[PDB]
Amino acid sequence: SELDYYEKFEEVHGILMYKDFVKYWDNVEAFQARPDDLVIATYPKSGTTWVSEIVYMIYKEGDVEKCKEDVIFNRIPFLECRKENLMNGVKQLDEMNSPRIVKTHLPPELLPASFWEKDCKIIYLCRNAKDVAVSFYYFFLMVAGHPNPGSFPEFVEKFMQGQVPYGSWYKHVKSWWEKGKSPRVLFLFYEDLKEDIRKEVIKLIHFLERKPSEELVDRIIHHTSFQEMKNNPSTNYTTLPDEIMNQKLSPFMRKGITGDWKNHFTVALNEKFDKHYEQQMKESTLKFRT
Amino acid sequence: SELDYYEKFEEVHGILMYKDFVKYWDNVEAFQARPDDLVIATYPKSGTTWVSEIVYMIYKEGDVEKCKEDVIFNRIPFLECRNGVKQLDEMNSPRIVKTHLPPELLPASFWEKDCKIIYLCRNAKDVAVSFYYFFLMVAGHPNPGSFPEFVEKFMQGQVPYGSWYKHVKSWWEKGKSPRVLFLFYEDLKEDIRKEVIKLIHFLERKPSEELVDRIIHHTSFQEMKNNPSTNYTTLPDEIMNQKLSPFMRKGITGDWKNHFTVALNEKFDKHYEQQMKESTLKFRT
Ligand SMILES: Nc1ncnc2c1ncn2[C@@H]1O[C@H](COP(=O)(O)O)[C@@H](OP(=O)(O)O)[C@H]1O
Ligand SMILES: Nc1ncnc2c1ncn2[C@@H]1O[C@H](COP(=O)(O)O)[C@@H](OP(=O)(O)O)[C@H]1O
Ligand SMILES: Oc1c(Cl)cc(-c2cc(Cl)c(O)c(Cl)c2)cc1Cl
Ligand SMILES: Oc1c(Cl)cc(-c2cc(Cl)c(O)c(Cl)c2)cc1Cl
Repeated sequence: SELDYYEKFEEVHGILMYKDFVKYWDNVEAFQARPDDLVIATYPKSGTTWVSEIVYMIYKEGDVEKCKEDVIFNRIPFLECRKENLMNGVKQLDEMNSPRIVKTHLPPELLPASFWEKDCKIIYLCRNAKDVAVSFYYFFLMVAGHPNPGSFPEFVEKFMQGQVPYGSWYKHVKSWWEKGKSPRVLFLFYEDLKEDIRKEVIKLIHFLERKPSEELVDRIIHHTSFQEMKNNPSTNYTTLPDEIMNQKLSPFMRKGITGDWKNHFTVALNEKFDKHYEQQMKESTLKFRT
Repeated sequence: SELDYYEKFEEVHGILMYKDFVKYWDNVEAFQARPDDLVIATYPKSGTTWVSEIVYMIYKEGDVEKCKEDVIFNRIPFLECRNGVKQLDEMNSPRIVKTHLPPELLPASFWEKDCKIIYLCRNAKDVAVSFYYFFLMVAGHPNPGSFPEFVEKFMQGQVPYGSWYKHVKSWWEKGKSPRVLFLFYEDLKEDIRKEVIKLIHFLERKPSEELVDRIIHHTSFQEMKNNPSTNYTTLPDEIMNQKLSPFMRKGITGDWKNHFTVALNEKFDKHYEQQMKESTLKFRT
């Protein structure tokens, strides 16, 4: 197992990362942003795809047709993603006409300097740690490039130690929470989108300086609902071959709820996790709902 | 598959039972008890072996050498198992009888002769875990399915010997009588000395520090786990594949926390309340 992780991951700037990405990190380091670039940042499996489609719809005034012109991972390039010449986020962005929407899972400390220098707006989305752990576990099982996660308890231990891609979820959300105090960095919660999607959609429309009409909001709401996105080949990653994403084992649009952790954490693992969580987050005003 | 699951079982008087036992059930119901017979009754996986060895040691005044003259399932016949009835019929008194039968199904002869009975119960969650591994390792059992699936079966009493809830509630009522000693696995775990002394007095034996000392040492989990007379290792893998899961598995209280998800635990507790809130019987998980 530890050997598996050693083969699959490597650190960059002290953060564990997919080895393929690290090989060409210089391209990420020197990435050139544009003033109107919009960054969507998240710790893995926090609802990136969901908010990305909401944002894309807002950019297209809710035109569903314009949102299916290409798959989501081509419409919204994954900044640091690189797999030799098979996948290249920086290349996709470089050739992309503005306004560009950039997806990234990088903690603030690793975001390319250009983005800060150009004062680009950023939307950060987070989700409670327990549900993120469950979602990430299945991701490890379905997606190529990951070591065997082993049992759920084993995987959760590594999660608690930040020994997974992008490092510590705890440090990730806390660092972005600080950046979120800024007006140009909108800090959102997955659970808030679940509880009152209308409120969050209207919040996003205003953040992006667009006009919130009843018709636009309505289109966004049903189009970005879990069931619709799960069936939408543009947003469900099903165009990817099984060797890349084996959705037969687990679909990308898995369950889309808050609280699935209760179906995976044993009572003992939950007790241990909560204790560790409290130590990690006690000194923070950031509060999540499970 | 439900079909494959129940193919291994057959109901007898309302409770699911190992098909082989049922074939000879008339012999069980017609069993002839003796006045000095001692019955050790338990729902499966509640510590039967543990309390059986404690009782045997008391009968043998703590003579460890005597407790190893034969394997436990021969020293203390499993009444309804088949050949328990034969072993008992051919055994000299005083006889110690092991059984997992609810009080309503205990052979009439035992009640008619007013035999002493020791009943041992354990919290439902830990019993479910212990029983789950028993299914995986013991022949005669179908695939228990996933743990959540097995727990569902357990809650519905769709396992050998039926409803744990009805089993413990009925025996609790019988336990009100001074003739039926009602014990808890958790009590043996928390203060074995207290329970051993209680057992010695119940069995009208003279307690001594030596006797108590010997029993406590001899009946510890580690000792019994390594003792071939009590760990069921003499049975071939075909009968009991302990490579999959040993009979003497963990011997603790609370292992349920390592198996029940938060969701399953919540569902189980809700169901538990509906089944037990009217009983004065109180546990500890
Ligand atoms: N429209 C939507 N509504 C709710 N959850 C959604 C969603 N689109 C994606 N998700 C969930 O977001 C997670 C994927 O996150 P990301 O896009 O950051 O990789 C998955 O969580 P689950 O695995 O818990 O179902 C997925 O089901
Ligand atoms: N001396 C001892 N101390 C504690 N637990 C014991 C024990 N001997 C057996 N057990 C436990 O009693 C259970 C078997 O019960 P029975 O004899 O009725 O079939 C097993 O529980 P676990 O599976 O939880 O470990 C087993 O480990
Ligand atoms: O959000 C994502 C994260 Cl964190 C990682 C990958 C991802 C997918 C494949 Cl197939 C890989 O080989 C690697 Cl190294 C990363 C994809 C997405 Cl969409
Ligand atoms: O306590 C026990 C219970 Cl409930 C069942 C068996 C048991 C063991 C085997 Cl190998 C079988 O084929 C059957 Cl049908 C029951 C053994 C013990 Cl010791």
